[PDB]
Amino acid sequence: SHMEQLKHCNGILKELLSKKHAAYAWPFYKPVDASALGLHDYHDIIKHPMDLSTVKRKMENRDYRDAQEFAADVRLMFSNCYKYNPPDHDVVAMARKLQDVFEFRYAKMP
Ligand SMILES: CCNC(=O)c1cc2c(-c3cc(S(=O)(=O)CC)ccc3Oc3c(C)cccc3C)cn(C)c(=O)c2[nH]1
Repeated sequence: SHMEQLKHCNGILKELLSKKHAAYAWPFYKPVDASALGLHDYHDIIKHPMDLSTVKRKMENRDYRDAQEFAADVRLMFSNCYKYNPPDHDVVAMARKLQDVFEFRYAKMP
């Protein structure tokens, strides 16, 4: 059922924000601060920024109708990272590590 799916999505998000994954999850906790970092073209390349704090809000306020909507936002956050950055950048490697955690937990959802 849809409500059961979202309860499991809450657990996945809790796992992505947990201390065990912090070494690679931290660049995704908050929006990219393009202005402070001097990434002048970030909002030109990334039309729909996404981060775990936004996913946390949409989950708390029940803005996701189903698990697929939650998965779309999480994957959009990783896709933005792959889209913007060169493949050798440390953040791209951190995103792949966190995405392996998300994809595993999302696939194992009962
Ligand atoms: C081609 C150029 N790319 C970028 O400099 C770039 C930066 C980022 C960051 C990012 C956001 C912050 S923050 O201060 O905003 C909040 C924490 C701080 C560091 C960040 O990255 C770094 C990381 C993760 C490790 C070492 C060095 C840096 C600059 C996030 N994400 C998701 C990106 O895609 C992205 N790209």
